[PDB]
Amino acid sequence: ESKCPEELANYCDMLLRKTPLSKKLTSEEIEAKLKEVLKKLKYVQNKDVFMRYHKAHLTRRLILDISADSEIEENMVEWLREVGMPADYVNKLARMFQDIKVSEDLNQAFKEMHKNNALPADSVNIKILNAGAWSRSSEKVFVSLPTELEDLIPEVEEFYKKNHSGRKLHWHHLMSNGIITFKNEVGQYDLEVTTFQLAVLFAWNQRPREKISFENLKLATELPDAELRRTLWSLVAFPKLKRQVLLYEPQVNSPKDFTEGTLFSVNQEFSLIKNAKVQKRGKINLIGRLQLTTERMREEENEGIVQLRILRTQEAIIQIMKMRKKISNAQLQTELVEILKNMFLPQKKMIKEQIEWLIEHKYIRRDESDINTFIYMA
Amino acid sequence: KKRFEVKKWNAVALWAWDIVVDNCAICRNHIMDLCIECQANQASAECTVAWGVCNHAFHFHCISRWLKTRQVCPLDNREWEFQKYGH
Ligand SMILES: [Zn+2]
Ligand SMILES: [Zn+2]
Ligand SMILES: [Zn+2]
Repeated sequence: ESKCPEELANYCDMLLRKTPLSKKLTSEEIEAKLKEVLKKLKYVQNKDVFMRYHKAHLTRRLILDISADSEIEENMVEWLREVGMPADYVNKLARMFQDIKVSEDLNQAFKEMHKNNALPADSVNIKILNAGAWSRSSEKVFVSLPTELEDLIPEVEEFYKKNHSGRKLHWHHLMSNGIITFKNEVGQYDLEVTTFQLAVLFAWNQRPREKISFENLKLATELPDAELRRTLWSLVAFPKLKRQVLLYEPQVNSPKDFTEGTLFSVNQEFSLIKNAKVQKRGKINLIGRLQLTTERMREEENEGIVQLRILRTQEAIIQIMKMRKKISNAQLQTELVEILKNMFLPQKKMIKEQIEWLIEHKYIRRDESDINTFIYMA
Repeated sequence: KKRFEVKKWNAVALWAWDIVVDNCAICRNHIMDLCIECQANQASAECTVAWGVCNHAFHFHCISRWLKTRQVCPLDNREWEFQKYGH
């Protein structure tokens, strides 16, 4: 069912993203299901919501290489063009695939151009996309990278200049991840980690059996408290796992309870348990939901939907006004609902707020003898 | 020969136009601050940002006024197209 546009965007993501559900379905199953959602779109008033969350999900999926089917993923752009989405929305969507294609060519051009040397050449991938279209947050999450990865920054940077001048790269480490080798005392494993997790774990490299406090990790990592808290939590409390990679001091049930003095240490007995028997070797993905949507990002997305609404309502009202020079509130509301028809449905409260804003800004004015009827002026 | 070692890495960078995170180009106040019209006529009855598919960014109020003379980007000269209004 899912009437709510956002539930519908999440659902779509659950099908286009590598997920337990995405795995339990064939192309055809997925495909048909993606269409039985777009169909239900013609009954959604606030279409701008689905469009914005769908695009936000698509962004993570392409930036993180987590599409279940490059095919289905791309064919979705036409499926949207069919159900009637605007050519402008659909077109910027198609623009994102182009951007990725352009990014992957630039990836190789780098991998070969640089067979000469920090790391085994090919083991390093890069993705460089335009900010205006791939950035969704104005917030920047900083992280001090371990030398073993910082020596790459200047490499990738020079390569980009002689290719494109007058440009500047902004590292989006929150969206960076990789694989590392954890050499225990029971074995050695390959952990699919988040770059922030990486930075955190590498803090013990010249002090393997040392305990480090939260505060000191914050100094060595330079992560903002919020991020550091959840990153650390994913390492001392990865769900369902029987043995955590990291151990901490006063026990808690929430990363909120960590304090300056909480001590962390590398568990020298970490191991994967395949067949109830310790495994001296193996591979695990500890990224979890660390690179997926957060509550904060949601408030950000909604603020964006609200910004565009207000702007689009102001333009629509003036426009209707720049046509009739005098109109009744009743009449304004209804032919205004029509122009915003394919985006959302403004509520009376917002309209009054805008109209109100328009009066004090001298674009319109109420009638001399009528608290309603508005008169265009200027 | 340590406990944690990098086997593989996927870095990500989002590009913008070099100069400096400096002010509006059409107008000239900091892209994050008020614009010629707001910071001056904020004496009575919100200068935000807008992007172009060309990845150039200005105050929405400055690039809107300019687009009326010609629908192209002030910096390069390609057909203009709003990419994003979100901050
Ligand atoms: Zn302004
Ligand atoms: Zn431009
Ligand atoms: Zn400006």
